[PDB]
Amino acid sequence: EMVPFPQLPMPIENNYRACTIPYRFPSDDPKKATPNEISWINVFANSIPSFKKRAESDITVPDAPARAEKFAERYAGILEDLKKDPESHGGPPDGILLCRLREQVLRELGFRDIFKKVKDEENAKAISLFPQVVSLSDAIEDDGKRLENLVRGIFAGNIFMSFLASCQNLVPRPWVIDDLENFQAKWINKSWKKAVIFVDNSGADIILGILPFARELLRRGAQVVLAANELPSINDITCTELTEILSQLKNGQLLGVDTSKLLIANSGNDLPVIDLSRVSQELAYLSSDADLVIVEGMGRGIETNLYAQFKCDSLKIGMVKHLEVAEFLGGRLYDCVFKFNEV
Ligand SMILES: [Mg+2]
Ligand SMILES: [Mg+2]
Repeated sequence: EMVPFPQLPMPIENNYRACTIPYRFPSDDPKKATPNEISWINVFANSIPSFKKRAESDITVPDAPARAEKFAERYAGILEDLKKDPESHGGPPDGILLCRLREQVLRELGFRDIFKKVKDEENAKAISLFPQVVSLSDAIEDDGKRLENLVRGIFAGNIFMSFLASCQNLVPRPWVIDDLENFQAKWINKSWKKAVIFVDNSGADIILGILPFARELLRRGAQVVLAANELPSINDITCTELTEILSQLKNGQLLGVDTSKLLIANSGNDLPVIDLSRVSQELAYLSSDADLVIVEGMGRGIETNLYAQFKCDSLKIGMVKHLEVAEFLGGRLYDCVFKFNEV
């Protein structure tokens, strides 16, 4: 069904490990949850009120409020189970498991996209601003400063008073991981011809952060594949929705830029993080000749994949939105990670 992402060096066995932050070592007592496990279980438990509120007002679901209560109860219980017995529910837990358990409880109860209304609203608002935001980057004369502005836009989108205001209020550099000078140096040779980008959120993120950047790549002669979730997870953009957005924004051009080398791919993913050892054949086919792999957002690029080694150049770019993640990295809440590995 699924296959390894082609830019992972083979053998991936005993080399690729998706999850970045370990919670347990083999020598730890197997019958007692560890401190990191308790910490991270608590992160997920602390998400329950927001997910319950969103679920309960999902009017597309009959008797959403009762179902949302059952979600909050069932997921809270699974999490307390894991604190008492790390081997329960398919543990010991890692970030992928905790994410997946949350999605399963919701989906079993018949929820399919509790964020759909808000996603649609945020996409609509962003689409109205696309020409304005793109104009501002197009106005910048120097190609390297333009890149920097687009990179700041990716970070701002990944948190978003306005999107453009947020571009100007990022934490000051140096960033916690700051490889932008190196990346800019290579970008100005125009040496990349095949970019693959694992996208994250709907709304400003995909439309005002990612898409202008993608457009700049196209303009500089690169092919760009945008890889998105198959299934809804939180407010993350799915392949289906991104196809609709592109149709909406497009002489089939994006503000005078041809999109014949812009491809939208279903990654096969259904979480807010990603295990790159299991991606769709569609994506594997479209990524078999990639020479830049970009992984966006804290879930896909930081909590997973931050230290993943690729056969080609790779960039992990995202804003830090968990204190526990900031702690792990020795950075600030809202710190920016721009981690670039050449060769
Ligand atoms: Mg997201
Ligand atoms: Mg997460």
